[PDB]
Amino acid sequence: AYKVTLKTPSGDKTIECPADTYILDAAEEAGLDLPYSCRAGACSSCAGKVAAGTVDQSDQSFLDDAQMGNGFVLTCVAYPTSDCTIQTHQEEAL
Ligand code: FES
Repeated sequence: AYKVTLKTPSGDKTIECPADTYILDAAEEAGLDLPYSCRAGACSSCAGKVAAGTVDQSDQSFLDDAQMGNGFVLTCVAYPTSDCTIQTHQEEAL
């Protein structure tokens, strides 16, 4: 699996996520407690910010082009495509 380093307000936690699993789902399977609501890619509750590595969030609808270009990600609909580092709890930085 890809190693996903979640940089959270309570420290960095690196977890495993296969290519076919959403970031948010892997984090909750690993025991993290990340923000979410709709789980459909249509809000900002689950927003993270990619510091390194790549994700595929092609089904997302809520972020604009500039936000995605700055690394923002909806973790509920994002698959990893490499080992990656994602700051969590980023909704208020949008
Ligand atoms: S929880 Fe709404 S987009 Fe992820």
